Amino acid sequence: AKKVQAYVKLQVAAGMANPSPPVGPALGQQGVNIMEFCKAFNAKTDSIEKGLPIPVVITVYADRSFTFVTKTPPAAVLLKKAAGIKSGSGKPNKDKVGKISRAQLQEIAQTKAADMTGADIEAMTRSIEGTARSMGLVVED
Amino acid sequence: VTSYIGGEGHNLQEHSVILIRGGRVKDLPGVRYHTVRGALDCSGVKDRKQARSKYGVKRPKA
Amino acid sequence: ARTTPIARYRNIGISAHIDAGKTTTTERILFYTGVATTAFWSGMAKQYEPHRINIIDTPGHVDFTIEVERSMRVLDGAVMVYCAVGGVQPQSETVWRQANKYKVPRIAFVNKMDRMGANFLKVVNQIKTRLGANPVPLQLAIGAEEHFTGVVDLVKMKAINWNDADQGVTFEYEDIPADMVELANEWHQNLIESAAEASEELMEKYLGGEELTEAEIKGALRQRVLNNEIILVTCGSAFKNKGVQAMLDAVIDYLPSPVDVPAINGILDDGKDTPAERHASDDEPFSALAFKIATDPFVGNLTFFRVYSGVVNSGDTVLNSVKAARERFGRIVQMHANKREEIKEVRAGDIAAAIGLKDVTTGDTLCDPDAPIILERMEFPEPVISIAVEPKTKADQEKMGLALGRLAKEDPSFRVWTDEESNQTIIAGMGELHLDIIVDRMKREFNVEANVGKPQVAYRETIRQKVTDVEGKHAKQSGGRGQYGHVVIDMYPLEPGSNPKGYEFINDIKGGVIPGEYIPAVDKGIQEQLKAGPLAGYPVVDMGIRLHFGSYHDVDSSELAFKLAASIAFKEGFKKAKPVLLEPIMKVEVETPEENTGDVIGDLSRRRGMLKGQESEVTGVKIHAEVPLSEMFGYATQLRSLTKGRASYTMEFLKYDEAPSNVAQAVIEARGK
Ligand SMILES: Nc1nc2c(ncn2[C@@H]2O[C@H](COP(=O)(O)OP(=O)(O)CP(=O)(O)O)[C@@H](O)[C@H]2O)c(=O)[nH]1
Repeated sequence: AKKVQAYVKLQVAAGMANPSPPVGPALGQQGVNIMEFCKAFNAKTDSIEKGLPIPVVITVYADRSFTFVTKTPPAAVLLKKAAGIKSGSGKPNKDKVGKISRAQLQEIAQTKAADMTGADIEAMTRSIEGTARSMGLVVED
Repeated sequence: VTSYIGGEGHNLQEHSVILIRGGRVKDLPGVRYHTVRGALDCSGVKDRKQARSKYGVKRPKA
Repeated sequence: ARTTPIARYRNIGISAHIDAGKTTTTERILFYTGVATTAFWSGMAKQYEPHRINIIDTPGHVDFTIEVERSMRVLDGAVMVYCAVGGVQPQSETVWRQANKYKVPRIAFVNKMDRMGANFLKVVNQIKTRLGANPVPLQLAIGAEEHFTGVVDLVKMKAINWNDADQGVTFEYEDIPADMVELANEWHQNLIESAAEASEELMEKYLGGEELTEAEIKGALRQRVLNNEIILVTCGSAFKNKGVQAMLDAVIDYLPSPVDVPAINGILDDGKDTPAERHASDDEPFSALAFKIATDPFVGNLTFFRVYSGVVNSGDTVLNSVKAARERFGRIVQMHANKREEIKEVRAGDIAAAIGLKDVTTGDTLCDPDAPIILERMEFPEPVISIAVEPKTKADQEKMGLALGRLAKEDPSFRVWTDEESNQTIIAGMGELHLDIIVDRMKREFNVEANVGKPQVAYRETIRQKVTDVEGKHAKQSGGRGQYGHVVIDMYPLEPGSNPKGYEFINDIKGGVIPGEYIPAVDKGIQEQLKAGPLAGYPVVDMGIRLHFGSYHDVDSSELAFKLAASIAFKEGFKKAKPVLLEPIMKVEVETPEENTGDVIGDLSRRRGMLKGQESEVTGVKIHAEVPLSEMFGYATQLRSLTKGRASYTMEFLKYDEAPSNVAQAVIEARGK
């Protein structure tokens, strides 16, 4: 990685291809290639399941080369994956969207502790509790 | 004067140097002059192989 | 009889970004030589046999880069003029790409070395970094700004000092200034290394430590320029008069003759598109390209043409293969130095003008009737801006058509049509400064008094509410016999563009209440009313009508009586149906540098442009926006202002959306007034 001047964390997908049009955001007042991105991700795509946008960064070095910063499928889209109900954001308190057990996140928190980095696997569970209610979820065992 | 347009579809754009010939149509009172569809702004008219001299079309390809 | 070889001909363009000094450099050329213009050059030291230089001075503005394209295509070599202060400009990159498209072997002249901030080596580095070129300095500037005295010739390793007292007509070779000897030796080695790369034999001599002769250096650098591998860079400044003379020597030494350029490609007029070539020889069949038409007040149409092969005489019926029109050549002159020697022998390589050709346009091939050929065609870009032009009087009306016709003939990138809806004459061009010049010529050369406005937005009409049971009863039983007609219709909106006809008619008549013979007359009565809407008199679109109820009278019922009833029913129903005024929206695409991106959208937002998205490209960003036609006027010059002249937009008609309530209502009121 490098300084936060060649920092945009991005890439909703790899099969939608070009990360320059709407699908892939950013690529503004920065300057870098676009097809020069997904080829290293092509040796990296087939471990991630689709429907799970992974955050990676366009970190450009001082010598024009750029690869990505791998951080695993996160909190938000796994509750659209492991529960089975998508984004719907805005309503945590209006009508019931879905309740999630305690251990349903802990089994994928070991996968998500390679995505989230504060300290630990258990410690990142209460921030999977975060964006779920912003998507509209409720959580109780 | 008021002229008359021959053929069945023209190539006109309202400021076009077109040529006038005699002849009353007997069907529009006040229109006494024909135009020539072979001269100076009206080319060989569409879809015609007979009496080509009238309406100014050249002989077809073969 | 070997007179002046075609290998002594230099057909050259002078090309530069707007405001760089290229015709003043050409006026200097004419002064030194002795004088499209023909000149003769023997070298600054008179070291050469007389060479014929045909100069095309190409426009600096991007609104007239269409003329530059025509020139580049018809020319052999080019002199690219750069400002020593400004360096490579956005407009220079455009001209550079055009010269690359046509593979024109070219050299470089860094002018304006007498101004503040002049830096030769900075411009050399910008040619490398911005244009992706391989610049090889032939010269170094001695001093800069007010201290600019002369140039070092890196081939001869001598300073060139021009005499200020004779406006640079004489010069002396001096020893290199002591402060520049190290820098001159460095760039001389870089020049020799660049010469050695032209062939394995010269590379072996150079690596062997053998000194290359001046003739080998010049021959090697010439070969690579002809291959477009390198660009030779010269410098100098007029007023005190420097560089031009030595740049003209570099034109002789390094730029192509007509025989050094590949044969011109064409197609035989055999109906099979058979490829053919024309070599630069007097013994080949006649072939020429018409590349400029100029309207002259005294002689009429001047058609400028460049002969590639064979010979023609003033007064020779040739064949315009492109337009299949036998065109007898008119009076043909030639700018022999200062005089205009009328030539009855236009040989290969020559540039001349013919008087009074009728059916010749820019890009037409003129050839021998017994050896027909079509030389490659010029693609003309689509116009990027349009304006409405209205004549003040009826005398101006006919005169406007004539004037605009002449301007469209000499300049293909200029288009003129009558808009069928507004009946306005629309003119379109390659930028607004382009259209400004066109309008100036129309209201001066032809002196046609016209108002310049904006293309009228094509306003449409529709309803936003189903209305049922709308009675229309034309019951006129008076004046001899009566005329009875009675229909009941439902009116409803369609989804915009859901029907290619913009109109649906449903016959749901049950019980023969209306004879089947009158139903087409009802539909026709509605369709005539659709042409002139009851709100503001615009065409009505996106509407369905269901005729389901009606009545006739055995003696008084008429076809047109039912058509009158249909119109009544329609006019009453339409007023109840909440009628609205529509609008067109235009899909706009803007290509801009990444740093200029922001400004583009700031203005587009004020122009009600709904930015759909963006496609960051190599130049910068390809922004896409939905912008009303009304707000898409005068954008060419506005964009040129925000982006410092490095942006290009396109626009297409998207769909017939709904005009914002405010906009629609405002126009409805104005139309009613
Ligand atoms: N002091 C000085 N002035 C120069 C020099 N070369 C040109 N000029 C002056 O600059 C101007 C040249 O015209 P300019 O506007 O710069 O070039 P241009 O716009 O590309 C020509 P066009 O209008 O055809 O595109 C003239 O006023 C000329 O006298 C120079 O070397 N030194």
